[PDB]
Amino acid sequence: KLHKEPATLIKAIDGDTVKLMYKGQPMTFRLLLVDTPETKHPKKGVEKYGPEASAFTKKMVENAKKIEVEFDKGQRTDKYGRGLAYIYADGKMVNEALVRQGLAKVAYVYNPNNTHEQHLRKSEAQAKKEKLNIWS
Repeated sequence: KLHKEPATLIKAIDGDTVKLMYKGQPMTFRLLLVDTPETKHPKKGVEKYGPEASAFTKKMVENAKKIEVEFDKGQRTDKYGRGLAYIYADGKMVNEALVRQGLAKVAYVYNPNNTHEQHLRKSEAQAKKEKLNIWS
């Protein structure tokens, strides 16, 4: 079973990436299962809804009383050294919140880190249906 652990916000970096203090260790965390428009995307640069998805994540974590990380059951860091987790802001999952606002798409998943994939696909379908932001 998955469990949430405490972390401390250091700095939000993008819509899908935040830097946290985890177990006395400064780390960059990549949000599991979501692809958000980017402001600092390798080739494309600043994509549409990038600043929005970025401001949303930032607001959500910065105004939180408690930040928690929940690792899935597969590997916990990607090839770039980024922790792969579901991030919770005062009990609300940032990953799902972005998808629900149409500020993110559910990422292509196959590997063992897929526990909340269905839940996210449900929020994305709702967001699409409501024609929100990315889906407008």
